[PDB]
Amino acid sequence: QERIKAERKRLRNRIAASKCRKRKLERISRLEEKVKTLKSQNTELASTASLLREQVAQLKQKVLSHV
Amino acid sequence: RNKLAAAKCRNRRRELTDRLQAETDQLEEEKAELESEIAELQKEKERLEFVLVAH
Ligand code: NA
Repeated sequence: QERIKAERKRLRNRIAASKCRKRKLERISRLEEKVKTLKSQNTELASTASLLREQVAQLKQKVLSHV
Repeated sequence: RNKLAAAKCRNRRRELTDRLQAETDQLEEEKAELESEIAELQKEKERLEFVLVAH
């Protein structure tokens, strides 16, 4: 039975490996989702910023027009 | 007494999680700065409007 215990060790190792893969794929999935959300947010913010710049440009223009 | 399994686990194929985590960092910072400049642009907008009605 000196060998069966090594087969047990083998099985434990294959389990550990499997669990590792599952945790890694879950982390990669969360991160991908994160990067997606952040990209959407940064696109909306970038839009807001652009619009605000346009507005400020017009206000400044008018202000100068009344000098 | 199996922490070694976890360590070598988080050492295998690090390129993916590394790239996704770095991109996550760059996007978090890009976001923060965008929010800041939105705040500043809004302040400037308010300032210009006040100046535009007070003279
Ligand atoms: Na201001």
